[PDB]
Amino acid sequence: LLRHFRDQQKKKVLSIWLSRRHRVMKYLYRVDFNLYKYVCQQLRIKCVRFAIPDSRDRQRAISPIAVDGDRCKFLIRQK
RNA sequence: AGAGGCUUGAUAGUACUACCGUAAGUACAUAAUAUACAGUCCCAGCAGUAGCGGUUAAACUAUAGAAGAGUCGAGUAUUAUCCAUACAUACCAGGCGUAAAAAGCGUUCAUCCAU
Repeated sequence: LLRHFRDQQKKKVLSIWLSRRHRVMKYLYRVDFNLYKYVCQQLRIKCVRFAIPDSRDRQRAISPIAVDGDRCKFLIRQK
């Protein structure tokens, strides 16, 4: 997407993968907790636990875009 | 008529707790009618969504118009009020083709649903 900016059709495809990966973490967290922490350290992915339902407020809800905060420093938050 | 207020053009099934065809104010006296008739004639009026009134229609006024043809009755009737009678106030018990009603196409939060 950086080199090609007129390809608006693939913009919708990226969202599908981002949401799909989020659901994977939820399932793996309940079946194996020790393994969930080990995989995050190797890939340097922000580990997040799923123990309570997420609130409806956007100022404190989860954000699948900023999952890889360590690897990406320009897609964390804004005003 | 021991006694008054309504209707007198069509339309309305006119209430239901016992009895549920298992019986007479049954017959004589004791049988009749009002879509007969009178006044005005798009003028005066009545009425209920629909309407009538010009040449005379049971639709307007009038019952010494005949001991009024009817329903109530010591009351009757108009307006007003509510969850306004299945105009279903819609779980029981209405919809989303043409008729009033499905967001331009899609991934996500919460809730609900699933084997």
